[PDB]
Amino acid sequence: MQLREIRNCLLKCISECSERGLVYAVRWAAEMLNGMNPIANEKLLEVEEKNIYLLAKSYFDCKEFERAAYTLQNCKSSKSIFLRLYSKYLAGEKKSENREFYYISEVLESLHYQGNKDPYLLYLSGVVYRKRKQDSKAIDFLKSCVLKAPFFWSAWLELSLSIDSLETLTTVVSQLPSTHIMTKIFYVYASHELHQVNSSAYEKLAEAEIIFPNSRYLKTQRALLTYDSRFENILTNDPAENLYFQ
Amino acid sequence: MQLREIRNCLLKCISECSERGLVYAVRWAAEMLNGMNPIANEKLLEVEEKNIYLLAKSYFDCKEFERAAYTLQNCKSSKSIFLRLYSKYLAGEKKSENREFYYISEVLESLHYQGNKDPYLLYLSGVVYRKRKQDSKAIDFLKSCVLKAPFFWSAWLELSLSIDSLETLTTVVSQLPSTHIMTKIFYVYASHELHQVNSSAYEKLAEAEIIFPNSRYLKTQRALLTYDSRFENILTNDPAENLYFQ
Ligand SMILES: [Hg+2]
Ligand SMILES: [Hg+2]
Ligand SMILES: [Hg+2]
Ligand SMILES: [Hg+2]
Ligand SMILES: [Hg+2]
Ligand SMILES: [Hg+2]
Repeated sequence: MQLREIRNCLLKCISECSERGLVYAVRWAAEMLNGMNPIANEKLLEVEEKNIYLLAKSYFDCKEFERAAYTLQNCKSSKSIFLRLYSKYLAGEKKSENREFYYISEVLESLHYQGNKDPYLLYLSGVVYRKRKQDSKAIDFLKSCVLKAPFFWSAWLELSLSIDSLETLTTVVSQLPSTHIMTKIFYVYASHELHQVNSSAYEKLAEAEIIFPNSRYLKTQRALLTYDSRFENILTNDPAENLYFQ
Repeated sequence: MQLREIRNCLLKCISECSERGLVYAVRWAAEMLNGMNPIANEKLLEVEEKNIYLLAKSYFDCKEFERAAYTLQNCKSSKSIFLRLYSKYLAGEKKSENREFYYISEVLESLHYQGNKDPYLLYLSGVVYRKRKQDSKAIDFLKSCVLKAPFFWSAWLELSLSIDSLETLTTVVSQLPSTHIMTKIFYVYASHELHQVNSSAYEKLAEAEIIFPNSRYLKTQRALLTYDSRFENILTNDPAENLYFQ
């Protein structure tokens, strides 16, 4: 066998196993790949860190969050840094069930000061500030995240949870591209989550259904807005499920 | 926005979020993708099922194994069938903590009779027969799996657990490509797992270390073979960790 053939076979294993949920085979292959003799700023850094990132993500997928974080201790790409902090955050929360929280906040603030604008890090800064009850800051980070990654649902959801009134909701929406379908979807979600649904929400929802006529998510939104106007029954689901928290 | 642009943006979200472990954003994007108007035998079937597979895998990654299985109820590619059965198997085991076990065995046997030779299904048949204590059958399926997918670690591990003597171990190894590095690695693992380590195991291990000199896995194997001849100390780790069961 050629070295490059072995590498390629391990890499194809990783892909086929991760697609099928076989996280232990992925972890083993990633360990072996990393054990071989070694063979714009961000993209280069991601290529350089690719093997070590694969190993850290395999641990993360086995729920080894401490080990994933430690694996990434030397890495510098924004992708690596995100997984490292998100690992630390989940490992701190596993153990709560958060000693790591202040640490994560400081790393994120240094990153901001340095001028990092990676949308996944901006999302974690958002989550951190919301949890510190710093809502104005949370909103400003999450808006910056969804401007860059408008199809990233979890940022829009955290944005909605950072917003405490329809007035604040209309202020934020006034700063987002009003034509963009995700802005429309967010508006519907956040109006319902605030329980302040007017006519515009129904209009926006009808627009989103033209593009996604059979979405389980939008069907739920429609059922919720229908209850708002006042087999499965949406009222008998856990509301955490209907709100997409679970 | 073009329809194809929206689709492409959702697909790029899925990739970037799944790489970072953001399973909830992936599930939302997969639901939306599947809600759009719709737009050798196996490869074709995988292309056809690709969207629905993405949705089922997103549920599987959120630990929604029943829902993943139900999502795949109409699918026919071997990849889809594997995830469906593996979901059912994990959902049956979650609930044990297995009503699904007999059902999975029957689907796998029909598949075998039909002449399916997908190595991931052959692995699940292996796991099923081993658990029925049908070791000869387990071995025959797992050998067929690793002949097709020799870098798939979990099949080699299940093969080792199906083997109860060095004599059976030497019978099986006599049927595998003796030159192939994974055969060598398996031999080392299975000899230690049997506690029947002779000189050949040390030889095979030394050969594997030429290619993977810094593998965490092989370092552990070396420490274990060293204990066999009789910072971290391998004797104080959980043996389930050292044996790669966890
Ligand atoms: Hg290969
Ligand atoms: Hg593989
Ligand atoms: Hg690194
Ligand atoms: Hg996009
Ligand atoms: Hg995205
Ligand atoms: Hg299907």
